[PDB]
Amino acid sequence: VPRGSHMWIGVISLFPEMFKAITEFGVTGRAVKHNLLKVECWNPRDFTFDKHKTVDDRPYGGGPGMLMMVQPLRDAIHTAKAAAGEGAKVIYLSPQGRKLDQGGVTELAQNQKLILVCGRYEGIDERLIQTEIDEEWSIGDYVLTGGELPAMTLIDAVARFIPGVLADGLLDCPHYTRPEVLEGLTVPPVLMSGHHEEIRKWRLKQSLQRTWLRRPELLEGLALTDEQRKLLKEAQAEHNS
Amino acid sequence: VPRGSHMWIGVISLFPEMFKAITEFGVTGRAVKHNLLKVECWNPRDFTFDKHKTVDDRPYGGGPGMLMMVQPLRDAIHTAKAAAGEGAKVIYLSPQGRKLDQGGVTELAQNQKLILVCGRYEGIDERLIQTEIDEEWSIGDYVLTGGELPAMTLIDAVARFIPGVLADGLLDCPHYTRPEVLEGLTVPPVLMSGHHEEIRKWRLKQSLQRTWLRRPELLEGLALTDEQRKLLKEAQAEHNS
Ligand SMILES: Nc1ncnc2c1ncn2[C@@H]1O[C@H](CO)[C@@H](O)[C@H]1O
Ligand SMILES: Nc1ncnc2c1ncn2[C@@H]1O[C@H](CO)[C@@H](O)[C@H]1O
Repeated sequence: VPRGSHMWIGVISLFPEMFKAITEFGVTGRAVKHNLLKVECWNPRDFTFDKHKTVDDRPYGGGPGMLMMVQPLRDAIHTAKAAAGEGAKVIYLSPQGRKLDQGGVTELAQNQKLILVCGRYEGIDERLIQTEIDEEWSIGDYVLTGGELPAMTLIDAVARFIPGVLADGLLDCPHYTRPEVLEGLTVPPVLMSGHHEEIRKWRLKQSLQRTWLRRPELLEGLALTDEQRKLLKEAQAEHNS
Repeated sequence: VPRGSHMWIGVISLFPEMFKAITEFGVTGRAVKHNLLKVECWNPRDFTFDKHKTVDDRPYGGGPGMLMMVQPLRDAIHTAKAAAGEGAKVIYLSPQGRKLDQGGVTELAQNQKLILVCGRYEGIDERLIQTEIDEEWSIGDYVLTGGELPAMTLIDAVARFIPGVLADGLLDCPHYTRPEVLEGLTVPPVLMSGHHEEIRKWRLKQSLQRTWLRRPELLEGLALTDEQRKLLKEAQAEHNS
């Protein structure tokens, strides 16, 4: 199985078993079994030395909640970097990071090795971010209970760009399958015509219309081709009239 | 255990076992064990009648990829709705949906029952979205291999708003814990002062500064209090000088 552009992802997490969600199911799972993608985990808890294996600590300045204990976390990260070798970008998932989007995903997919730091509690010591982290990334403007889901969201997204694992700046067009009529709703005839060029145009027009109606801001960031400007103008006219 | 505002989430997915990621670990896992949150899954595969339990189908109009087979998917959804009863908002996760953000999460947390439809392959028939789905939500402007992660991201986010499970429009302030000095980096003295009012102000100022430097757009959507306008002006002056 062509492993040309395989990708290696190191993960620091208090709950390594969560990653089975992507390593044991669907396309990512097959990607892993086929060695196109490799996810390796290290758990801070294994780096503790106290009897109760404490992985959290109190924050200076008081306040609700806890933080990840520095020592065990720091040791796990160092161990991960040693295993990844040179040329491994370390990422910390958090809401204060760069907001992930398609463009950001493709950039991340350029890396052959990545180490993802998943925090729990209120996060991690600001100083570790300065001394151990290369970049902070957020999957969205919302707060989660841990960095695992965000980490898995990032892995899943980049995995699609790995050759062998498997829009145009616009939203997807509507998709249809059997049956021809579903609760009175029929499949658009053009899709049944077999006319590939018309089908291409119809789908592109739908994407433009749909993007225009639901996410107009996305259109400003685009430099439309003459064909796209025409199809868009058409959809808007049909929508107005 | 006060189950006052418990929440019920129905899930339609070809990979129910993925949800263990949130039902068996951390705060969401404890929330589930304590009955504050209940996640119930239905798998389309169980609703197939052919020998090979086929859950995908070809899209009309040709094109790469497949779609979820309508019949098994439709049947699972109907079964889920019957179990949820009246007053259950059905959500389909997809990039064409409303982009999730803190505000959207709080709105979703108002619901006592939710049914999340997770697609695989290229998604689901456009017509099912019109006849079975109430709202489409996206966790971000990036494409994933399935709706499970997005579904779990949504559940995790709303779960935090359920009383008993556990920012200000601004990014979080930096957090610190032991030790006082880490690789030459010392904890900001104010945090060690014990002066709660100064600590409050210092954190608020950091959030304003941090939000201003990393995500200035987030500030335009805010109507700052006099205190916040003062602290922000201060941070910008200190940053300039
Ligand atoms: N939207 C998000 N994107 C990335 N990481 C997040 C997000 N929300 C919370 N986290 C991380 O989960 C942990 C607990 O909040 C912290 O490490 C925090 O940075
Ligand atoms: N960013 C996203 N948010 C929500 N659902 C998504 C996202 N990306 C892909 N999906 C869903 O995963 C499945 C395969 O793309 C489809 O149901 C699709 O809508």
